[PDB]
Amino acid sequence: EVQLVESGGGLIKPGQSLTLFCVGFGFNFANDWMGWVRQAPGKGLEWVGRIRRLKDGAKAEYGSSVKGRFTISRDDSKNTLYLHMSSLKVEDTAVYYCTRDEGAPVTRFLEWGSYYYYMAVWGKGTTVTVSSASTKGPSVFPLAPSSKSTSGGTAALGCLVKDYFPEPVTVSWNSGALTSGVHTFPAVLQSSGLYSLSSVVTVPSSSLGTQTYICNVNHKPSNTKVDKRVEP
Amino acid sequence: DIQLTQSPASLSASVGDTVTITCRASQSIKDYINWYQHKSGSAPRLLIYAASTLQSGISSRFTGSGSGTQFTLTINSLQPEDFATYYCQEAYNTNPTLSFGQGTRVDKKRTVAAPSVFIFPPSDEQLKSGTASVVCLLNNFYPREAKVQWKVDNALQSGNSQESVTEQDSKDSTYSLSSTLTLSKADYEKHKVYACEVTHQGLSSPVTKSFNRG
Repeated sequence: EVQLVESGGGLIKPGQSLTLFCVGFGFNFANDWMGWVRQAPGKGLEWVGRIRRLKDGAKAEYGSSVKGRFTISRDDSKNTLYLHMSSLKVEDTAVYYCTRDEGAPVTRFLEWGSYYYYMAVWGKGTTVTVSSASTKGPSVFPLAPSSKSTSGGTAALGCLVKDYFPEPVTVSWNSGALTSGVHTFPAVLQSSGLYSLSSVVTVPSSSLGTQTYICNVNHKPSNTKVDKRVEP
Repeated sequence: DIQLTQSPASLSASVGDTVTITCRASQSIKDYINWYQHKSGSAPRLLIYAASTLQSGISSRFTGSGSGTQFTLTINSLQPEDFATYYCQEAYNTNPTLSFGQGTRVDKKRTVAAPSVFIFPPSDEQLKSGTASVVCLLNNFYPREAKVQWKVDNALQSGNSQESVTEQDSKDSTYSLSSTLTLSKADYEKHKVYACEVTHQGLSSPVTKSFNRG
């Protein structure tokens, strides 16, 4: 029952400092290498750093992108691993995973003393968003069905949910009565630092102008709720 | 200093298939390679270390091979739980870099499906806000690869669009994609023709949806 649980994540502004925590359960924490890996939105995994066990001197080492700005520390008495971050930048926005690492000995004679290092157990991750944006509710615009949004006998319609911060927004159609054929896209981060997404649905062209379509947009961080009727 | 490049970037597989993912290292690193599996919404999982050593608890259907600069992860008898993104990682340097490959997506194979393509001009209400978003929708297609290119008055557009793609549908195994072109009201007011061109495997020729302002 080896378990790792990260916490401390959230919103923070560029230039500021933040500490992430990871508590380990079900293993002898004091005896292990421990570390951190991150994944920026839409990107791959990236190693952040590691710390050796206290018995071997507790040296911490870091990935190239974070050296000089982060410190990894440990408190074996509490089975807790820390990532102390400073001088944060927008590109540090990522999910941060805590890892229990191991080194397996290399058995080729000429490489004795060497080891294979790997991330053996990972936590589910804590999200850090680094941004100078302030809370802003979305503007909702219709994506109206017309001849240009018809394919065969199918019409597409939707809502563009633009310029909000922070995530997330939720979208439903007709108060949840319409789910068939709906796609609500993942949000993108725009150059402005505000998020945007669209939600669309495809329907028979024969349904237009009899059937009502209303998108229901909720943004809990601004406590805003918007219903937008979408007409041809 | 060590860079790992995986190929292909994406693979389609049916249950029972054998899938091969390659990792090429920019320099010789003996057998100092790890492989990980990552499904979205769950923690990454170690599969293999030392290029070929299977981690305890992992199915023997995963096999790692290679030494030097070329490494392979083979997934035999692929099972539904194997649809995921896979990463190689080097652990060669004494002063660690622990560089990862860029990842390879393995998704569920289905019959090729061309996208239905739709275009939306900006709403009148949005123009008043100072921005015009034009949206091109690619609906229910497979495989995931799609090229979407914008033209305004026959000029290629660079740097002013963003794409978003759904996860693979759990029922029909398709994807949908939006491409949104953003311009200021001032620029939308000038130009006349707006067009998105779509290239997908399910079509022998590209599809263009276009409109003229007004």
